[PDB]
Amino acid sequence: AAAAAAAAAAAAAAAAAAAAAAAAAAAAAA
Amino acid sequence: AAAAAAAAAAAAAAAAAAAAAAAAAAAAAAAAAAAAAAAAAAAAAAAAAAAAAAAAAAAAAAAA
Amino acid sequence: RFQTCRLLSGNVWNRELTIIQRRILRRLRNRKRSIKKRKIYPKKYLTSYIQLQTTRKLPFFYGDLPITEMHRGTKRTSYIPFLLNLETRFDVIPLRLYFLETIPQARQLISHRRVCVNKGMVSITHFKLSHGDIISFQENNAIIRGEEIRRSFYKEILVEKIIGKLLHQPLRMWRRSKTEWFHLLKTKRGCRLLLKSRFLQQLRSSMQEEDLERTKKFGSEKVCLGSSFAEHKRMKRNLLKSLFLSKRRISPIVYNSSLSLYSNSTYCFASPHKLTMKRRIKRIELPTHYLEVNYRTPKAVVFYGPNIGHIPHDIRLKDLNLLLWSR
Amino acid sequence: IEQDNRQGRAFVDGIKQRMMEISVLLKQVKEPGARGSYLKDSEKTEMYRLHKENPEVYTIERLAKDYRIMRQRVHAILFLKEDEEEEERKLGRPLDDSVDRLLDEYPEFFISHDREFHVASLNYKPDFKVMPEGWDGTIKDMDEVHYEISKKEDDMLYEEFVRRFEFNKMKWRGEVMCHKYSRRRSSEGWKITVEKLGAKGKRGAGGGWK
Amino acid sequence: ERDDILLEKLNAIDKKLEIKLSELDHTFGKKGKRLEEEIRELAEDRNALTEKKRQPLYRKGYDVHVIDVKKVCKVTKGGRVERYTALMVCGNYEGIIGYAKAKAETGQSAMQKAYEKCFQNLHYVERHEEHTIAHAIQTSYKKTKLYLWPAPTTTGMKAGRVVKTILLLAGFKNIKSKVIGSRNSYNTVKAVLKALNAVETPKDVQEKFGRTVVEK
Repeated sequence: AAAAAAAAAAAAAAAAAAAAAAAAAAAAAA
Repeated sequence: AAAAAAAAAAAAAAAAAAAAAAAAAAAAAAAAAAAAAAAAAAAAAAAAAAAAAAAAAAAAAAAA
Repeated sequence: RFQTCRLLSGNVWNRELTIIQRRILRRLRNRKRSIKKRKIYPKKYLTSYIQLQTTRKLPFFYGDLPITEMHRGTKRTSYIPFLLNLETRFDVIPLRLYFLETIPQARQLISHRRVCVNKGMVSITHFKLSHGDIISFQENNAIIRGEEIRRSFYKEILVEKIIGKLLHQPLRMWRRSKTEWFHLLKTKRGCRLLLKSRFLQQLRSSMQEEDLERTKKFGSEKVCLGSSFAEHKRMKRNLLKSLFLSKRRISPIVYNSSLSLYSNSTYCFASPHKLTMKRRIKRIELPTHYLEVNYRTPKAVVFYGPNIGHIPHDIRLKDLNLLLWSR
Repeated sequence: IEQDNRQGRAFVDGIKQRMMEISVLLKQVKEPGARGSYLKDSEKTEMYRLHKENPEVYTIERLAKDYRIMRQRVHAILFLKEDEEEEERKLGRPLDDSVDRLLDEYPEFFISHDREFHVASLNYKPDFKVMPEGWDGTIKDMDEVHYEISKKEDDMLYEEFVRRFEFNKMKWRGEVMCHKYSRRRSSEGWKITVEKLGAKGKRGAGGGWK
Repeated sequence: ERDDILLEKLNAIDKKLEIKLSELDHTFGKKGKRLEEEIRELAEDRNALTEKKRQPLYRKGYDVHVIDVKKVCKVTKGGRVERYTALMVCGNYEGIIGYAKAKAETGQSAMQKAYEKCFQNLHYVERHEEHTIAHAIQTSYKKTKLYLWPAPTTTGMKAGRVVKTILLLAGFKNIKSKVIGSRNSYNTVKAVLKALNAVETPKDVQEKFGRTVVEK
């Protein structure tokens, strides 16, 4: 279970990273 | 949008509204009693409530 | 005059832009102001072009005096007669900075009417006054311009702004009639207080948010981060060490809460300014390097002189870094 | 159980949206050397009350450091609310306060100063002075020598505005126009050592006074 | 993405190295049956490898400073040849000032053909207090001479045009300067460069003992 939570932390954090990365990729248009 | 006469009459109403947009005086306080006092109190409270409710109604009808 | 805006390739604050003026400004502003200012790189003395544009913006701002001549009167370049005339020229600067149109509305006022200073009429129209000067209308001025400043502070800071920011994007010929209706509502001195107490609370919350936006612009989040440097590391410590303690050595809901609040920590302290905004309305920048008025009846004694970074420039910091070479 | 303590404090941080806003105000205060408020005029009539009742304890130091304003600003607050009350009496219970009633914080910037002289120095002329190898001394700080000159200016500022506002107050009841009577002569001047003076009065000699 | 495409181009060029090394190291024997592939894949290597040094033209190899321009019309006389020369100056208001000079066949084309080279050969100037220069200094090019005197914070830029549009977007605000001798353009450029690079700020003058105070 705790290994599921460790990979869950990896999951959510890489998710947030990629989301904000694309956010900046879009904000660079304007 | 609207039509030519629509905007033109709207400007007419705007002019006749800005002429009066000084501190207009239709708030009359002649209520001299406990009873007439409370009566005019309630009348004015409902008046202001309904004015500003028509206001937010216009707000919704425009947010449309 | 609007023709001057057309010349300046933009908007010199003509009042009551009629419909074809709306059209022509959209055309000129977008097409021309873009094409010239967007991507040209001309040898066409862009420095001197900018110079013309700014030295032409400023005179209408202060009515009609020639400001190249002000430059020339001294042997300096600039910024001194600027800080000076703005310390006061006494009708065009202060009367507008508080409540008027700097133009020959706020002029000729000192010519014929009175605004007695320290109860003393000073009818010269170019006075310089600082450090302890009481600015007061006459009473027969008051009995009208109290109402005028009220209808200003509301019809032109509440009504116009509120028909703005909303009701707006599809049709303006519609904000027209909405202004008619809200005029009928502002006719009412009870509606005044009810509006003081109305849902404008919501709009002020949203404004706080948008100021927070324009704040995060340049590192508000970075200083929030540095100021709460531990706390996020403390959350990470919670997570990782309670991991290497409870298991792999309530655990599931420890991971639930730790994940939620930690990811939310990182989100809120690293959201980088999704602006994408439609437009931007402008605030009225009241002077509190000068002292306020008894707004009831004008009694607005000054208390100090002005700075250079808090002035209503219709020009960005650039081109005024070419005029006023200041930090 | 340490773990749930942790989750409580992590929730504490998670609900700390406000820290963004205290940082907002403190960086704004950083910006011009000023303070991010309006005083909202409740504080201004409040401080007029405070000082009017207590012109014994509430100095223009206590008051103006309470509300973090400019001293002479505070002074004019006093004067204006005072005569506004005097004319409240006059014009009866009708009191305007209309535009003052505005306490929504969108339509206003009103940046007010708490410190003074933080935008830029009096100058920055590039000039230097070299100290030898064995300087055996300690350098001074630039932010530190700043605000000493600001304090000089600040004291001179208080003095001068006090004097000017004072004479304007004493001027609230005087004569600047085409009428006087003009029979005193204000005996004066020594032009080497003139720290003494006198006057004359009307057709009587007077003297030695003032 | 930058490193992605860089190493990607490297994958292209590495398959190039592989196959062309193989073919080269086969020198021995019949000729055509390897030279066909030789020409094909080498042409491919050209198309790909030159795109690296292509990149600097528009997106990167292009910062967000601002640029300004000069231009004249040189000549050759084979018939009545005419061409165009042009100069550019990049600056970022913090002081990184650089420039470049290149030629082309028509104005906007020359402006362009420098618009992507001004961003190389950069020299970094040290603007003392964000508004002005560290001291007074004379500095001369071949036959254009230059004099730099600071000013206290409120005068403003007192300079010409070719020198103003450099001290402006270097980040200075209160310099007074006198250029004398030749009233040429491309010598005032590179004169300003040979000058501003000559100023030795107190950080420099701590080339020996002594902390040089500022007079407070």
